[PDB]
Amino acid sequence: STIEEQAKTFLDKFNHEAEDLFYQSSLASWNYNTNITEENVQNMNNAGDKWSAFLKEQSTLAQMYPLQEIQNLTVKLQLQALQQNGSSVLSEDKSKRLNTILNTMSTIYSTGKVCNPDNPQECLLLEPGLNEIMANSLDYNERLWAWESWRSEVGKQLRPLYEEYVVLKNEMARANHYEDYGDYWRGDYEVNGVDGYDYSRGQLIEDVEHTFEEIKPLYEHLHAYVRAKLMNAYPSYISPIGCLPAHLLGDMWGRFWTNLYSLTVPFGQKPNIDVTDAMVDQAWDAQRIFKEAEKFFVSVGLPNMTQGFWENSMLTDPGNVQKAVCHPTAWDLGKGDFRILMCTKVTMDDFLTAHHEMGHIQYDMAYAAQPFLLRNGANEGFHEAVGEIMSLSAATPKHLKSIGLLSPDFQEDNETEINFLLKQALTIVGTLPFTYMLEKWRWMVFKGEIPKDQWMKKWWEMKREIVGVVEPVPHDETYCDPASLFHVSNDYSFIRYYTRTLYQFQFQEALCQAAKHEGPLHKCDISNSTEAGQKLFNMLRLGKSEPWTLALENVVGAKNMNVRPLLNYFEPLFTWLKDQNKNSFVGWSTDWSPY
Amino acid sequence: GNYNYLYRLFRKSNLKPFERDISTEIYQAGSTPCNGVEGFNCYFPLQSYG
Repeated sequence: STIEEQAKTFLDKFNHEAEDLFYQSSLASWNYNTNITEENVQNMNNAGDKWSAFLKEQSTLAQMYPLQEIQNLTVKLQLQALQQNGSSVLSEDKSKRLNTILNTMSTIYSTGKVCNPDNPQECLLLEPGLNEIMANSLDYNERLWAWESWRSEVGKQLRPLYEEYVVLKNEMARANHYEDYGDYWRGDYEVNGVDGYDYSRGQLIEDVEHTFEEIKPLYEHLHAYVRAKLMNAYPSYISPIGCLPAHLLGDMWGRFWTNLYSLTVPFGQKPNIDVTDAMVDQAWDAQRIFKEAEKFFVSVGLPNMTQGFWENSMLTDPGNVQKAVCHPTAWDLGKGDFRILMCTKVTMDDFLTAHHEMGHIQYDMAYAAQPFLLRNGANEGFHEAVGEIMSLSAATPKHLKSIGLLSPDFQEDNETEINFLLKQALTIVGTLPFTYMLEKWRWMVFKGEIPKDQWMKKWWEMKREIVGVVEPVPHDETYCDPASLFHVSNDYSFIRYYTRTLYQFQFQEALCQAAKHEGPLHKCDISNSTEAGQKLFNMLRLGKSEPWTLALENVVGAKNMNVRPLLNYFEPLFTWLKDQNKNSFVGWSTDWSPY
Repeated sequence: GNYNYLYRLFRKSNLKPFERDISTEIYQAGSTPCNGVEGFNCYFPLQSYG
C-alpha cells in the first residue's frame, strides 16, 4: 500500500518482462553476426525496434514513482537507471534533426574517401589503405600528405554538423534538470545516498588531474626517449628541444604507439617472447587455447564455463560458406548461456584476447546474480579491466613455460624484460595524455568555457603544452581537427580507457600481494592463489548494486583512484629511462611549430 | 520461446501448505481500486516463462 511495495512490484514486473525480450534481441544479434543474410538483418532491426518501443513504454510508469521517499539504496539505483529520460525530453523536429545529423556523421565516418589527386581512381574506404601507410612506413612526404588529407577531407566538412550536434546535446542535458553535457557524461561515476562512500561528481576531474600530475614525469621521460630514438631515423626533421610531429606517431590520430617498437627497440639483437611458432609445431587450435585459458582461470578460483559455451560458440571461421564478423565480442544473454564470437587463430595476440573475453564472460556470470537493471559492471571501465588484467598476467614467460609453450631451459635475460616493459609503456601510457586532453577539450566545449570560435587554436595549444605533439601544417579556424576520431563522431566517451588504465595496475598489485608473491610486479603470475580468486569473485558480485568505491576498497583498500601502482610497475623502466636520458634533454618546449 | 508454462507471481498474502489457487484476479498494489482492467498498480497475476 506504500510507495516501496509498489516500486518493488513494478521493478520485479519489469525485470521479469524485459529478460525474454533482451534474450530474443541478443539471439537475433548473434544470428546476424554469425550469418550475414537478408533475413538476419531484418530480424535484428525488428528486435531492436521492439526493444526501443518497450524501453520507451516502460519509462512513464517508472517516472511516476518518487525518488525522495525511498529508503532502499538498490531500489533507488534501479529506478535512477530506469527513469533515464535521455532523448525524450525534447521536441519532435529537434530530435529528428539530431538523429539525422548523428546518422549522416556516422555514415560519413564509416564510408570514407581517399581520392588521391591526379588519379581518377584509388579512392578507397576504411578497408586496408592509409592505415598501414601511417603505421609501418618510414616516408615523411606520404605520411604528411595522408595526415593532411584525412583531416582536411573528413574535417571542416563536418564543422557545422558537429556544432549543431554539440548545441543539441547541451540543450538536451540542460533540459533534463541537469548541467551541461560534460556533466551528464561525468555523472556516470556519481555516487550519492551513501554515507562515507559518497563521491562528488566534480571530484573526478580533480582526481584525474592529480593522477596526471604524477604521470607527467614518466610520460616526459618516455617522450624524450622516443624523440632521441626517432632523431636517428629522420635527419633534419625533429629537434631535440622541440615536440614530435603528428604524422610520425605510428597512428592516424597518434593514439597508440605500438608501431614504434621496431624503431625504439633498445636491444635489436635480442628476440622477443613470441611463442607463436612454438604452438604451430604441434597439435594446437582454438579449442586447446580456450581449454588452457579455462584451466588458468580455474587455477585462481573462477568457476568453469557453462554447458552452452562449448556447443554454441563459433571458435573457428567457417570460411566462404557464410559471412561472419571475426571481432572479439563477449555476449551476455542473461539466461545462463554465455558464448564468445571470435575467430581465434594460432597467433600470440589472440591468445591474450581469448583470456580477455573469458574474463569478460566470468564477470558476466558473476554479476548475473542480480536483476536486469544491475547486471553490469560498476563503471564503464571495470568490465574491460577484468579481462585486461588477466590478458596482461597471462602474457608472462613463467606462465608460458609452466603450460608448455616456452622451453623450461629458456633463460630470463633482462634485455627481454626491458623490451617488454617498453612495449607495454608504448601501448598503455602512449594514449593517456591524448585521452586526457581530448576529454578536457570535450568538457570545456560542452560546459561553455570555450566560445564558438578558437576551438582548433586551443586544441593545438593544449596538444603542444600538455602533450608533446605538434602539427606539421598550420590549420586555420575553419578546419575541424578533433572530429577525426570515432568516439567523437559517434557520441562515445573516452575517460573509460583512462579509468581502466588507472584500475588495472591497482588490481594487479592487489591480486599479487594477496598471493604472498615477492619481487617485481611485471613477473607476478596470478595462479594457484585461492584467496585472491575468492576476493575477486566476491568483488565482482557487486556490479551496480553497490558503488564502485566500496568495490575498490574491498579489492584493494582505497576509496579513491590512485596512480601509485602504475609508478611501482614502471619503476624498473623509469630508472632505465632516467639512466639513458642522462646525456640528452628531458621534456619539450613550445614555440617550435614546423611552419 | 516456449510460452506454454506460466507461474503465479503477484499475490496479496502467503499461501497455506498444500494449497492450490484457481482464481486469477488482477493484483492491486495501490489504494486505487482495480475495476477489472490494468492500470498504474493493476497487474496481471499470471506470468509466462521462457
